[PDB]
Amino acid sequence: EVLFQGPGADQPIDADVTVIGSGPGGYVAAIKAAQLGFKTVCIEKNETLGGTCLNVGCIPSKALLNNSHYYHMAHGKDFASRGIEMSEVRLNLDKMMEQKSTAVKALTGGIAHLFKQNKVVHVNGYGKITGKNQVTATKADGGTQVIDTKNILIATGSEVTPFPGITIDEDTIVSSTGALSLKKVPEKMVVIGAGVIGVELGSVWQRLGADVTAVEFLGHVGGVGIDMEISKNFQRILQKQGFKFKLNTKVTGATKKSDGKIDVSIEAASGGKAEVITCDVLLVCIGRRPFTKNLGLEELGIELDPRGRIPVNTRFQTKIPNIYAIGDVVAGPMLAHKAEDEGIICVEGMAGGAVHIDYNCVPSVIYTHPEVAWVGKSEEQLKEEGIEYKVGKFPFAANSRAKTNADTDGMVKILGQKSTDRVLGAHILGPGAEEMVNEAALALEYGASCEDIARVCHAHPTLSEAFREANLAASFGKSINF
Amino acid sequence: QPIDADVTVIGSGPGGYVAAIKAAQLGFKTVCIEKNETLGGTCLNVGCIPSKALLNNSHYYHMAHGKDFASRGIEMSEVRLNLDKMMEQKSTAVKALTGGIAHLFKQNKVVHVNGYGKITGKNQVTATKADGGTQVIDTKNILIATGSEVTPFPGITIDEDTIVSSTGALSLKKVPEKMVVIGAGVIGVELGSVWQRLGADVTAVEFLGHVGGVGIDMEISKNFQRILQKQGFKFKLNTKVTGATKKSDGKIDVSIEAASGGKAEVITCDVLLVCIGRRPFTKNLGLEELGIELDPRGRIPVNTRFQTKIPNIYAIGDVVAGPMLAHKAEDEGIICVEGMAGGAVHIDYNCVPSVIYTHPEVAWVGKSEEQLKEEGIEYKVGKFPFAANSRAKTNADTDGMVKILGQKSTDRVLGAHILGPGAEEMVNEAALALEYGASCEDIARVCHAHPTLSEAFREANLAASFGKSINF
Ligand SMILES: Cc1cc2nc3c(=O)[nH]c(=O)nc-3n(C[C@H](O)[C@H](O)[C@H](O)COP(=O)(O)OP(=O)(O)OC[C@H]3O[C@@H](n4cnc5c(N)ncnc54)[C@H](O)[C@@H]3O)c2cc1C
Ligand SMILES: Cc1cc2nc3c(=O)[nH]c(=O)nc-3n(C[C@H](O)[C@H](O)[C@H](O)COP(=O)(O)OP(=O)(O)OC[C@H]3O[C@@H](n4cnc5c(N)ncnc54)[C@H](O)[C@@H]3O)c2cc1C
Repeated sequence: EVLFQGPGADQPIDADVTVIGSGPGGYVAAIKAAQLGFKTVCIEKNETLGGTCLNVGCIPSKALLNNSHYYHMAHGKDFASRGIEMSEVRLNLDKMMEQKSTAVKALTGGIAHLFKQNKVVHVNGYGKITGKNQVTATKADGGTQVIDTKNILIATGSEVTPFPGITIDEDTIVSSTGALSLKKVPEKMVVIGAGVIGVELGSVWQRLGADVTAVEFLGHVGGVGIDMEISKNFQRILQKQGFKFKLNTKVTGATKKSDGKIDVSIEAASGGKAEVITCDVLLVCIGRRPFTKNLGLEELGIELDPRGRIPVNTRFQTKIPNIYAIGDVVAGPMLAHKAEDEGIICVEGMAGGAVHIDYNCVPSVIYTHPEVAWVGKSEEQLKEEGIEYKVGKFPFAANSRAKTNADTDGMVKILGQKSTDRVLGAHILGPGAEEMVNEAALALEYGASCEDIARVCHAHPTLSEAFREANLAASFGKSINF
Repeated sequence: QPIDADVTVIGSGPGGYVAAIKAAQLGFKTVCIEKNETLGGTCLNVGCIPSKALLNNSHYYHMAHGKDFASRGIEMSEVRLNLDKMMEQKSTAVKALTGGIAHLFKQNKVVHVNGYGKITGKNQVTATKADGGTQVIDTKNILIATGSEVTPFPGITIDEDTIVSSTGALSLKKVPEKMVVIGAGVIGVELGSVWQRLGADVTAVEFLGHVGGVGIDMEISKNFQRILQKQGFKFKLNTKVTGATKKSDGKIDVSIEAASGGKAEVITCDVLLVCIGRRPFTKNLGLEELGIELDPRGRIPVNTRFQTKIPNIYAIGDVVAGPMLAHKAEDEGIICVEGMAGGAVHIDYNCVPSVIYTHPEVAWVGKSEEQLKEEGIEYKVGKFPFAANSRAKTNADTDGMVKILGQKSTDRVLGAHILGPGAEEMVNEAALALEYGASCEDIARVCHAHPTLSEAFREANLAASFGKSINF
C-alpha cells in the first residue's frame, strides 16, 4: 500500500528515521526503529531486500555448503560405513542450485512481510543524501521521491574488491556471486584469496568434484584475526580433504586462453619462483570494501577513511550529528550479525538509550566441515598486548558425540587470564563450532571464568562437552576425558 | 593381598569413572571396581552411546532413502539398509570409548578391580570375581556409583529375544515388521524412532497423556508428538497395557485398554520393547548389614556432600535422587570427590539439561509452564519458530520453535525449551544462562553469529524481554 513506494510513487515523505540499505544492518535497524515508535523509511535500490547476506552472501553460501557436504557424505565413505548402501550417487547441480534459490526467495519475502507487519515504509530506489535532513530516491523509471527526515542511517554495505588487471565477468572469471551459481562443476578451479569466503566456496566446489587450489598473499588461511594454531591445523585438515593452498604467493596476472581455460601467473610474495597454474574457473575473492557510491558524502563534507569507510563515533554518528552509519560501510569485522547489532544499538541511541558494543564479543564462523569459530582474542593478540594468559585444549577425538558420529577432527582451545581465570578467547575447530561459539559469546558478555563454564552441567553426549572440558583444562590444568 | 586405598569407587559408569579420575587427580589413591567386562556403565555400553549412534545412522538412512537428498540434487538409484553394518558402526564407537576409559584410568593411576563389589565393613570393600576369587580393598572412603537397571513391567518377562528392554532393542538382528513400545518416555521415543526410520511399523503405548517423560513442557510435547506422527510413529496415549503373551509362532499379543478404563483391544507385534522406566541398582551391595536404608523408590539417601548415614560412605548418580542422566551423574561424582577433599559441593538440578536425540531434537533446562503454574510464579513467554530462522531455512529443516519462560517482574530466565534442529547443542548455552541467573534481555543483547540456529534462542529471549522479536 503506502508501505511500498516504488516507481510512480513520488510524493514527498516526512520521516523520523531514513535507513539507506536493507541488508542485515539496515533492515534490522528499520524494524527496530519502527518498534521504538519512529516513523521509519527504508530505501533499497535492488529488486529484493536483505542485502549482500541474503542475496549473494551468507544464505546462498551456507545452503551450498550444507548440500555439498551431504553429497560428500553419500558419494564418499561416510554413508557406506553406516550401512547405507547405494548403487550410484549422482550430482544434479541444477537441483542443488534450486534448493539454494528457494531458501533465498523465502527469506527475501520474509523481510518484506516484516516491514509490512512493522509498518516500515519501503522506498524502492537509489538513495542520495541531498541535505542534512533530506534523502532523494531515484527510481527505475527515472522518477524521484524526496524524504525529509530527522535522522539518516547509512547502511549501504559493501562490494567485491576488484583485482586490477583481472576482469570479473561472472562467466569464467567470477566473484563470490558467480561462484554461487556456476552451471557445472569446473574440472579445475583457482581461488585468489584464502580468506573466509574463499575457503568456503573453494570447499563447496572441491566437494562437488573440482580440483581446487587457493592462492594467498599472506601466510595463513582464514582471514584476519584467526588464531594461528587454529589456522594451521585447519589448513592441514583441508589439505587432507584435497583442498590445495599456495600461501605467501602473489598473482601477477591471468589470461583467458583460446581453449577457454585461464592461465594464472604467480610467484612468491617476496619475489621469485615464478610459475603458471591453469584452471577452468578463476574465483576472485581478495576482499570486500565499503560501498558509498553516489550517496552525496562529498557534498556533505563527510570524508572517508583511507579504506573507504565512513568515520563514526561510539554512537555511530558521522561528523553531521543526525547522520549515522553502521555495518559493512564502517570499521570493524564485515559480518552480518555485527551489522545487525550496530543497527539496533544505533537506533536505540536515537531514542535516548545508551550505545555500547564490545567488538571482542563478536564471533566469527567459517562454515566448512570441519567448521571454525572463535570469539574474543587469539594467542597472537594476547601476546601483542602483553596479557598473561593460560591455555586449555581439548580434542574432538576424545568427545563422545564426535566419536560416535565418527566425525573427530579438531579441538577446542580456551585462552584464560592467568590471575583471574577470566575467559579471554575461545577458538573452535571441528563439528558444531557454529552453535558452540554462541555459548562462548554469552560467557564473555558476563566476564565469566573458565571455571564458571567448566562447572556448567553440559548435556552428555554433546559436542559442547568439548568446550566444557577445554575450559576445565584452562582453569585447573587437566581435563577429565583427555 | 588386600589393597589399601583412599577412595574406592563401586561402578564405572559416567558417575563412577569420572569420580575415580577426579579423585586420582586430587591425589587420592583411588580404586574403581566394576563387575562388567568393560568400563563405562549403562551410558557407554547399553545407553547413551549406542542409542545416539543408531539415531544418527537411521536418520541419515532416512535422508538418503526418502525425499530429502533427492530434493538437494543428490540422486541415488537404490538405497539399501545393511543392518549388520549399521550395528557394526555402533559397536565400533562403543568399543573405542570403553577402551578410552581404560586408558584414562591408566593415565591417572586409577586401579581397576574387576569383580562384584560388596561393602564388607565401614572401611572395606570386597570384590568377588566371576571364578569366585576375591580381592579385598581396605579404604578410607567408599563411593557408591552402582547406577540403575531397567524397571520390569509386572507380569511381562523380558527375555531380550522377542520381548526386549532397551538393551535388546539396541541390537536387534533384523528390522521387525511390527514393534510395540511400552512407555513413550525419552528412551522409548528415541528407540521407537530408530526402528520406525529403518522400516518397522512402530506404535508406542503410554499410560499418561503426553510423550517425552517427566518435566517436559506440555506445549513442546504436543508439537513434538504431532511431528513424530507425521513421520509415521504411531502413539496410543492414555492407554494401559494389561498383559503380553509370547505366542507359539513367535509373535506377541499385547492387551491394552484406556488408562481410565474401557476400550479393551489386542495388538500383535514381532518385537515388544519394554521401557516404562529405570530404577536404582544396589543389589547385594551390603547396605542392609550396614543399616543404610533405601527410600521408597530404592534410592540411597544422601546429604549435601553425598554422604550416606555412614559419613565416609557416599553415593552419586542413578543410585540417588534427581534426574537419571549421565551428565548429572558425572557432576555429582566430581563434586562429591571435591567435598572429600574439603571443598564446596554444589549442583543445581534446575540447571541440568534434558535432551531427546530424535529428529527434530528436543531439549530443555529449567522449569516448564506447568511447573511455573504449580508454583504460583508469574511468568511471561517468548517464542520464536525455526521457520523464521535463517540457518534452519538454509537447510530446509524448519520444524519447531524455541520457547523461553521469564519471570514477569524481573525478566529472569526461568526455563528454556527447544524443539527443532540442534536443540542438543543449543540447550548448553541455555544452561549457562540459567546458572548465571541471566535475564531475557541479557541474552537478547548478546551478539549471536548469523546464520546460526542459536539466533532463535536470542530472538525468543528478545520476545520475552521486549515483547517482540525482530525476525518474527
Ligand atoms: C559470499 C559471502 C558469504 C558471506 N557469509 C557470511 C556469513 O556466513 N556470516 C556473516 O556474518 N557474514 C557473511 N558475509 C558478510 C555479510 O554478507 C555482510 O557482512 C553483511 O551483508 C553486511 O550487511 P550490511 O547491512 O552492512 O550491508 P549489505 O548486506 O551489503 O547491504 C547493503 C544494502 O544497501 C543497498 N544500497 C547501497 N547503497 C544504496 C543506496 N545509495 N540507495 C539504496 N540502497 C543502497 C545495497 O543494495 C544493499 O542491499 C558473507 C559475504 C559474502 C560475500
Ligand atoms: C537406552 C538408554 C539411553 C540413554 N541415553 C541417555 C542420553 O542420551 N543422555 C543421558 O544423559 N543419559 C542417558 N541415559 C541414562 C544414562 O545411561 C544414565 O543416567 C547413566 O549411565 C548413569 O550413570 P551412573 O554412573 O550413575 O550409573 P551406570 O551408568 O548405570 O553405571 C553403574 C555401573 O556400576 C556397575 N555396578 C553396579 N553394581 C556393582 C557392584 N556391586 N560391583 C561392581 N560394579 C557394580 C554396573 O555394572 C555399571 O557399570 C540413557 C539410558 C538408557 C538405558
